Amino acid sequence: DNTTVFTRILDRLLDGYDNRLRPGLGERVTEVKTDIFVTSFGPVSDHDMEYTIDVFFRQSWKDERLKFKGPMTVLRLNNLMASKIWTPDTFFHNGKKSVAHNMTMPNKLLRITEDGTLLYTMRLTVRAECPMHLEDFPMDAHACPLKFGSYAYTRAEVVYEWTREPARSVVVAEDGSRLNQYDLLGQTVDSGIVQSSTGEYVVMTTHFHLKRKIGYFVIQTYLPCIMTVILSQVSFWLNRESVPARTVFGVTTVLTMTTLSISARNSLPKVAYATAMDWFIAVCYAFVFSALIEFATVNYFTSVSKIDRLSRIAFPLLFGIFNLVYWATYLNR
Amino acid sequence: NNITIFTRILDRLLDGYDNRLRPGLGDSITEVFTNIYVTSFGPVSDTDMEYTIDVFFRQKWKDERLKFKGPMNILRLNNLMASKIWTPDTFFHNGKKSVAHNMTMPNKLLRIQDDGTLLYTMRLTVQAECPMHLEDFPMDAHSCPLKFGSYAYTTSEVTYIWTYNASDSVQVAPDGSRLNQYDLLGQSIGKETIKSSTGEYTVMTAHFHLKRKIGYFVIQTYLPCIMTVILSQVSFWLNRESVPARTVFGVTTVLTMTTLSISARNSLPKVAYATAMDWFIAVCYAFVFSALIEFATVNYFTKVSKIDRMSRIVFPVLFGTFNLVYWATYL
Amino acid sequence: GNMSFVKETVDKLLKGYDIRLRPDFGGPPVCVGMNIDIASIDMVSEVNMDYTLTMYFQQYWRDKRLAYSGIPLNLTLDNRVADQLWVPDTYFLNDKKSFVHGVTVKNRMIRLHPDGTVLYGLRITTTAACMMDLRRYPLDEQNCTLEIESYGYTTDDIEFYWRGGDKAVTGVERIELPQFSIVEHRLVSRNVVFATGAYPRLSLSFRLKRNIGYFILQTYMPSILITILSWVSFWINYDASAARVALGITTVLTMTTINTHLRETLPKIPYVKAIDMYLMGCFVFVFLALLEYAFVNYIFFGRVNAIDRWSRIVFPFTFSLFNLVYWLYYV
Amino acid sequence: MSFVKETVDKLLKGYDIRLRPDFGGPPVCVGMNIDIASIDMVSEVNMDYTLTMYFQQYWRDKRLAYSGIPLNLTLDNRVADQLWVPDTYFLNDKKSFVHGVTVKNRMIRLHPDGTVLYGLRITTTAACMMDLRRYPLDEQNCTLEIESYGYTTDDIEFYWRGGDKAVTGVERIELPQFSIVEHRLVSRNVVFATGAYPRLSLSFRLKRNIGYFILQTYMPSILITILSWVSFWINYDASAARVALGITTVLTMTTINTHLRETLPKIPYVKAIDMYLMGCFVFVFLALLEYAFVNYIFFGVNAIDRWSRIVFPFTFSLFNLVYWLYYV
Amino acid sequence: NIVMTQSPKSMSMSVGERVTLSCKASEYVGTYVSWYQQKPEQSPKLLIYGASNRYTGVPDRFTGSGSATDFTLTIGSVQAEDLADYHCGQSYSYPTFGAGTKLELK
Amino acid sequence: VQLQQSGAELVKPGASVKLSCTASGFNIKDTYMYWVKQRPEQGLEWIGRIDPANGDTKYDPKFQGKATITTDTFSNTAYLQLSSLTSEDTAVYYCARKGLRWAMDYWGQGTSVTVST
Amino acid sequence: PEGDVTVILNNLLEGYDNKLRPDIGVKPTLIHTDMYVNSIGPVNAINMEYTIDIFFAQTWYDRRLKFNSTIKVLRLNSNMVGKIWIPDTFFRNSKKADAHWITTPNRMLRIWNDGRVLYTLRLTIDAECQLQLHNFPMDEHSCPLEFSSYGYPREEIVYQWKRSSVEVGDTRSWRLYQFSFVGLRNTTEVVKTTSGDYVVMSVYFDLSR
Ligand SMILES: *[C@@H]1O[C@H](CO)[C@@H](O[C@@H]2O[C@H](CO)[C@@H](O[C@@H]3O[C@H](CO[C@H]4O[C@H](CO)[C@@H](O)[C@H](O[C@H]5O[C@H](CO)[C@@H](O)[C@H](O)[C@@H]5O)[C@@H]4O)[C@@H](O)[C@H](O)[C@@H]3O)[C@H](O)[C@H]2NC(C)=O)[C@H](O)[C@H]1NC(C)=O
Ligand SMILES: CCCCCCCC(=O)OC[C@H](COP(=O)(O)O[C@@H]1[C@H](O)[C@H](O)[C@@H](OP(=O)(O)O)[C@H](OP(=O)(O)O)[C@H]1O)OC(=O)CCCCCCC
Ligand SMILES: CCCCCCCC(=O)OC[C@H](COP(=O)(O)O[C@@H]1[C@H](O)[C@H](O)[C@@H](OP(=O)(O)O)[C@H](OP(=O)(O)O)[C@H]1O)OC(=O)CCCCCCC
Ligand SMILES: *[C@@H]1O[C@H](CO)[C@@H](O[C@@H]2O[C@H](CO)[C@@H](O[C@@H]3O[C@H](CO)[C@@H](O)[C@H](O)[C@@H]3O)[C@H](O)[C@H]2NC(C)=O)[C@H](O)[C@H]1NC(C)=O
Ligand SMILES: *[C@@H]1O[C@H](CO)[C@@H](O[C@@H]2O[C@H](CO)[C@@H](O[C@@H]3O[C@H](CO)[C@@H](O)[C@H](O)[C@@H]3O)[C@H](O)[C@H]2NC(C)=O)[C@H](O)[C@H]1NC(C)=O
Ligand SMILES: *[C@@H]1O[C@H](CO)[C@@H](O[C@@H]2O[C@H](CO)[C@@H](O)[C@H](O)[C@H]2NC(C)=O)[C@H](O)[C@H]1NC(C)=O
Ligand SMILES: *[C@@H]1O[C@H](CO)[C@@H](O)[C@H](O)[C@H]1NC(C)=O
Repeated sequence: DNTTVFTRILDRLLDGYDNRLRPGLGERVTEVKTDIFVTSFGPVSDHDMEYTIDVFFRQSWKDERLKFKGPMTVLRLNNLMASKIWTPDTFFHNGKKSVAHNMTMPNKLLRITEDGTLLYTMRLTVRAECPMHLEDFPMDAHACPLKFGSYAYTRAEVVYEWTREPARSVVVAEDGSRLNQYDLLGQTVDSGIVQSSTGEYVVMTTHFHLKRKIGYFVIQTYLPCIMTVILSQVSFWLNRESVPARTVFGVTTVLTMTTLSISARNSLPKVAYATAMDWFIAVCYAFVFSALIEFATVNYFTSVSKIDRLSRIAFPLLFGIFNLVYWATYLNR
Repeated sequence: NNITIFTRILDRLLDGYDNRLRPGLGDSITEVFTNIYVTSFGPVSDTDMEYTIDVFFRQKWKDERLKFKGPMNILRLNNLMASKIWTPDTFFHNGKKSVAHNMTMPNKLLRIQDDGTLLYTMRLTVQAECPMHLEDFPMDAHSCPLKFGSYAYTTSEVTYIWTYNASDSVQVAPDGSRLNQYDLLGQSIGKETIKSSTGEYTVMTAHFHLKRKIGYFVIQTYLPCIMTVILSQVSFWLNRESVPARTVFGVTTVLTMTTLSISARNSLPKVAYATAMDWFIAVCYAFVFSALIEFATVNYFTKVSKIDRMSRIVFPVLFGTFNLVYWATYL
Repeated sequence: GNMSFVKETVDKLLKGYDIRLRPDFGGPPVCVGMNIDIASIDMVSEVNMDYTLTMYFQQYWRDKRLAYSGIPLNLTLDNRVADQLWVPDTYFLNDKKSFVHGVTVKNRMIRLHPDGTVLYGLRITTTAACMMDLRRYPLDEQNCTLEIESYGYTTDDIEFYWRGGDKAVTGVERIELPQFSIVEHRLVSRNVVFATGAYPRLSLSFRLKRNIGYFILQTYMPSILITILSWVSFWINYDASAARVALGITTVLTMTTINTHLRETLPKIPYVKAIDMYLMGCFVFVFLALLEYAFVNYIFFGRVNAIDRWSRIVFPFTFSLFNLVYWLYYV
Repeated sequence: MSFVKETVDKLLKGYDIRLRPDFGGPPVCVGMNIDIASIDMVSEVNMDYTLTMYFQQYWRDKRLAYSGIPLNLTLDNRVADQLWVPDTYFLNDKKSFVHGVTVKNRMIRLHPDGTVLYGLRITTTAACMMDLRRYPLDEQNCTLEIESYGYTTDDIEFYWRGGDKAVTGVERIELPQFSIVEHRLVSRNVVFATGAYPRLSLSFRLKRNIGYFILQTYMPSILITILSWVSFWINYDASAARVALGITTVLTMTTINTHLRETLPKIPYVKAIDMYLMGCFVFVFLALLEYAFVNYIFFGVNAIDRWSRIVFPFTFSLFNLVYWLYYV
Repeated sequence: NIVMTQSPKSMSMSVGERVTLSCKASEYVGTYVSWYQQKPEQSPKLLIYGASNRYTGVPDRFTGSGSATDFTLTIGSVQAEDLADYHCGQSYSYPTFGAGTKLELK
Repeated sequence: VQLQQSGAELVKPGASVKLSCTASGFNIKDTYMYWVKQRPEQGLEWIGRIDPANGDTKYDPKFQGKATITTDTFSNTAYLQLSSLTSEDTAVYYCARKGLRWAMDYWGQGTSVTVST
Repeated sequence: PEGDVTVILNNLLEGYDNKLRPDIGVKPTLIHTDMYVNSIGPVNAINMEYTIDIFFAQTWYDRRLKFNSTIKVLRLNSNMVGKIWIPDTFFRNSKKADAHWITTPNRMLRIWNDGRVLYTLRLTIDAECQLQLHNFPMDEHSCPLEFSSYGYPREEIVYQWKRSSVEVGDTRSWRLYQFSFVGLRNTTEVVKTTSGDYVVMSVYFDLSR
């Protein structure tokens, strides 16, 4: 009979409650105070322009119909009470397929303060859409957005706000750093109004600033392309009469240049414009023909040649000048 | 009229019925006589240690509460009545994922009889596990099992039993053959008790016997490895002084044996031991590397190598004796 | 007779049961004992940085509202009564995609003990996220955890403890991972603090070293034979230009295609692994051999036996020095 | 609308969904029609194909017969869970779904004699085991096996409503590589161990459009065979270049063989295309063996080189005439 | 910490012309930048809550423009009841304020 | 709606002062209380904030250990507490609440402190 | 809620049969259709398919939902959708499609006082688009999107484009990598099938590589 007190409270609150109507429908606006706790920022799939994020999407509003007077003040209730009351229909504007986890029970909680304040947090994974400008790849940065707001309620029906200060309203957990390629720098939030045919809606935008780490692409693309150019430029140190020997340097370096040219764009999307890695490849693709037509010049004119005695110095020089000016203009942007 | 008679009978029975209590819960033990119609045996994926099977799992028990006395003998009802009465919780202990096809309506059958006998049968797509030991690869002959039993009821509350002879209770189907790499030899069943954390459980098991057909790996792995060895032995038949031609032979064979070594160990599990397939390529690669070295000793001793002339006899008969030992040990 | 008494007792137990209220709602927190029977740990993928685990997740609390004194035996009800009783909202924090098996029915167990003790067991296949440090790949070890936590109930409402001490997790000694091997398993009980309060947490963690012999059979032995293959060029005479250039170029191309083929099944990590260090060292050695031939061809044909004898001695000695450094630092 | 509503209430007051129509009497007759939208694809790795179709069943309940209203009422699909529907189930299904966007894609039109017009939009990944012994010049026979699960012939009886004209859509469906030559309808009566159950069978015959394989594999395989005979024109003392041709050809042949057989399942028999590549590999290996043997006969010639320059294009064309007249 | 600079310090114009205030933050503040007036020996009030969002009761001549860093307050026609200095605040972090900008009439 | 503060006071340096801000027309438990320092002929300066739902209080870094706020829900009034006040802190103290977009919409009439002889 | 909004909704759903379309035996139900495309996703050339994300909005009249009060518009959430009649609009060339469900199923339901009903939902469609490979990769396509009612024939439901039938977004963060959005053209027709004549609305998207 000790739990019959709390049973009579909850059956009284739901008695006459209409869950199809927002609180304060004819009097005021339903202020929904929200904040996000990011448990783990998941991997960013640069091929499909998207990022996975696992959040603790907390929301809080005020309902004056769910006021109670009892032996406690906060009602840490079960999950199925939340479907029997009004909840905001917050959806993500740039989501693509977000899952609400259900193992083992549905991962939601609902707390009802005695004055009518509610808390209602959800555990979600959100596969959002992050439009990126892969021009400076792989030395590029991206502010992947996450925009959420009400769906059926206009800015004269449900306005959103942050619970704490906007600096302290999106918190990223320290252990959750599931990015392997990028690097999370910080987060910034904002609020604004969007325009639609149905009306004006309050949107809530946050931006996650990411910087790509280039340590993968150095040891996969940049170093083997540099070693290919040096492998092409050692052909000037041989003799003129070794015609089958120097054409092996000529053919296989430009054939391993064009395989790396193909295989460096497989992870990229089908981008129409040219990235900064494509500029490094195509210039390095130009030195290996410049070594190849140098050999075709000296084979046509076949003592040591003045062409090989000049290309032994100029070819490592102009490759060094390009390498000095390419890294300076892109690592210091 | 006749529909109204059958409606009264199906109601009367559901009245006062509780589906939360097993038949004979406080008076005895429910026996669930089981069988399996293997309509089709799904492919035996080897790179995950699992197989697929499509069964028509039939279960049969007695419920004393469901005894009718009407103008019928069996009541061939639909799927809806199955969820309102007690059905046994059989599950597959080795199952990874299963598909209960519900298109266009749930593929289940229920058939209460007059004396209380109930025939419940579903259509399943059990993707059960199969522990593989690829130490005799690819001449392995696995026996992929299928273990199923109750989940919540212990041998003091539900004992399973194969219906007909233990021999002909798991029947397979003539046309049903999705197996490409292997072929079905035979099936054997059993009945054991597993003592888990919550008590003893009657576990029904059935082992399907398999045998890998060698013919896929002959064409793509064995014959390419053999033919490049024969190709590598062409280098003993050329002139001594033709230095770049015998160098091409070697540098190319060695490269294609490494390429075959990478490619043959693909769509295979990442096992910690060495297969008999890996014990063929490594010996095949040893031969090639040695013939290239034989050439390096020839080019070091230049200015016809009696060594070259002995290498045209010793090297082919050493590969022939190795092929005789390898394919008599494993075959 | 007995079945009707069990029926009326179950009806008495479920008449007025408020599922929205936890047991001892206005008083002390309820204690939830837990034990896990792990069936098999599935694929452990370094690409998606996760692992698939299948378990027998069982919980253990004591609800005073479900106490009965008439039946002298443990009541094992049908699994659909679990939606009419209070269960804790246990969730896994590092979960990605998990499901309860639904063939033939929903695989869950319910068992009411006569002291109101509630036994709730599920068969859960989960895909827990496990961040991996691949700095010593493939000689590395990993620490993969499964983070069990209550969601809605704080430490003033619920309590978690491993039931049976260190004997709660059973079955880890029988699992056979194809690539890894389970070294140790550990159980941790914590109290984490969030912005909404303090919540209990139980952590199950395994230590997974990697069985290395697949990598010797796959990458390390093909990488080391090319390094042997590059030193055949020292035995060839200096005037045979095409053979030495072809051998050096094919060894460089084999090294770089082994490097590009290996790093395509790994995620885009920004640091360098141990295996990438080994292949880069072998690439440096092959490049130094080709530079040695280029130096010889520049000295003789642009301006020999002493250099060729010296490089034939130093290069096998220095590469074995690299092998002794690498295999004693990473092991 | 008052009368229509009081009707859809009388008709559904007392409707026992657990009982089929004419439960104690003769079997019901579920007439069926399949409007194939498009065969999504036909894979040979998983040995299945995807059939998107507008399934439509046709039977006659009499507890669903209305009189006053003179129209074919089309109720919402939400009524399909309150009326009896037949238990048709495709037997070769491996996975299947009914689009629920924007609402369940089902249709329930109760004609005025109790006839129930129930139609769905299903997408089955039916299983179709293929014999690839004549790949890629082969033809395949893929079936979709329809049948009642719980009701025997004495309880249910199916039929192709409209006979041959009941599987419309087939002529226009257009898989990318195959071409639907024919579609035949069969009314089987399979017998399992529980009873005789009625079955309707829809089967297509799919020959393979071959020109992609000429553009992909056959023409690259035949030019390497032409490429190996350039070595007969080269002089015998030029050892390096001739071995170069030979090794590229044998390495090109074996990498074409390993690259082709990676998109096929691990079948234990030999296909026609594998026969063609093995014949080309035999011809190439033979040419390199030939130059090496010339080298020896000399170094351990012109008559042999002229003879092999004549026989090899003649014998390979003999192989081409045998292969393209036996498999076509 | 956040600092706000209001430029200039003071200016003098007549009735009925254009004035453009300036307020620049040290780092990123999104939209929560508030404009407060201070009539002498009275209490401050609110002009624009957020950026470019007019409060209730203030005239339509007051308008603002928002950005990441720089924020302007614009009055189309200065009237005789606007004898107050205008303070620019921020609220994306713990709130801070500028020095204000006085004005006078001829 | 209406925000009320008490009248001005004369205090000696080194003493302690008590200042109140009474709110009417709205409860304190849902909106923050903002207090701000307004020196003469100078800009504003925020000193601290109040969350009355849990008693959370965060101060300005400059005024740490200088000011203290208690808030009574029953009295509908929040209180100042200046422990170690000096003669330099001669200004007017304003009362404010959190507005629609974290602004300060409703303001009190302001109380001026005077530390002299 | 004030009480009046509650007793309005209780009056509108008592005696309401959601299994019967409005004007079942009088006149065909006229449905106006609106669409707002968010982003056209990747165009899979190997599968002849493309992904589209739209805000599908439909408007019709239900004489049974007429109420006389001072409240003009009943802006409701998604929980009223399953209680009232909804047209069975399905996409004819959709291989796979789904709505969004988190936090709450993304549905809008607004009811005016004269019986005008607005129903809006967010959908993602993997539609089928024909792709010619002649002159590839210099080609132009018209990727279609056909939708109709599944069950109700032409004499039961008649569709009709709204003034802004199709509205595009920014068209700068779109995933049109190979192509560029040239233009759109809305059309309508009547197809004849075995179950009757159906009104089909079509949207064509001009894509040029
Ligand atoms: C065959 O079995 C399956 C289960 O294996 C049955 O699927 C259930 O179908 C019903 C009716 O649609 C669903 O009930 C609704 O679910 C709504 C939310 O559902 C979303 O989340 C589900 C869980 O992930 C998901 O399955 C579902 O996808 C389905 O609908 C999509 C849009 O209609 C469609 O694109 C998908 O392909 C798929 O069909 C949604 O994403 C909820 O809002 C409703 O109120 C209602 O509850 C069940 O949830 C489905 N069950 C599951 C777990 O999938 C199917 O009906 C059976 N078929 C028969 C009986 O013929
Ligand atoms: C990529 C460069 C493409 C250049 C394309 C254009 C290249 C071009 O114009 O080459 C002509 C000439 C070739 O000189 P190189 O030394 O290669 O060739 C010598 C030349 O042919 C002499 O005439 C020969 O002497 P002889 O009279 O027969 O007895 C001599 O033979 P021998 O003495 O051994 O018997 C040959 O070796 O080079 C220049 O004049 C320098 C141009 C530098 C150009 C700038 C270079 C950076
Ligand atoms: C795998 C091979 C490993 C080899 C390892 C090392 C093998 C090794 O050390 O062999 C030495 C020798 C090399 O024979 P090979 O024919 O290559 O070299 C001859 C040899 O150098 C003679 O001494 C020379 O004659 P001479 O004295 O100047 O008058 C002769 O001069 P020429 O004819 O050019 O004018 C050379 O050709 O062969 C054997 O003794 C039989 C070995 C049978 C080996 C059978 C096969 C194993
Ligand atoms: C995998 O890594 C986790 C850490 O990320 C390891 O968990 C740690 O385990 C140790 C040993 O039990 C814990 O230390 C203990 O802390 C309690 C705190 O009161 C103390 O009383 C004990 O005496 C002991 O020092 C440590 O807290 C725990 N850290 C966590 C959970 O964050 C885990 O052991 C690793 N896996 C394996 C297989 O080693
Ligand atoms: C694909 O293969 C199936 C067999 O696996 C073919 O089905 C067969 O079709 C023939 C022609 O209709 C059937 O023969 C008929 O049998 C009845 C039996 O009474 C007889 O009365 C008729 O005169 C006729 O002979 C045969 O039974 C049937 N076999 C089955 C269904 O197992 C099918 O035709 C093939 N597909 C195509 C497109 O040809
Ligand atoms: C998520 O979990 C909830 C709770 O376990 C599931 O809700 C149950 O759904 C069944 C089928 O509709 C109902 O009969 C039960 O009454 C529901 N509640 C409970 C307490 O069991 C829900 O179906 C799950 N969703 C998914 C994706 O499966
Ligand atoms: C197409 O859209 C326009 C704009 O709403 C509309 O006026 C017209 O009726 C629609 N019908 C056509 C042309 O298919």
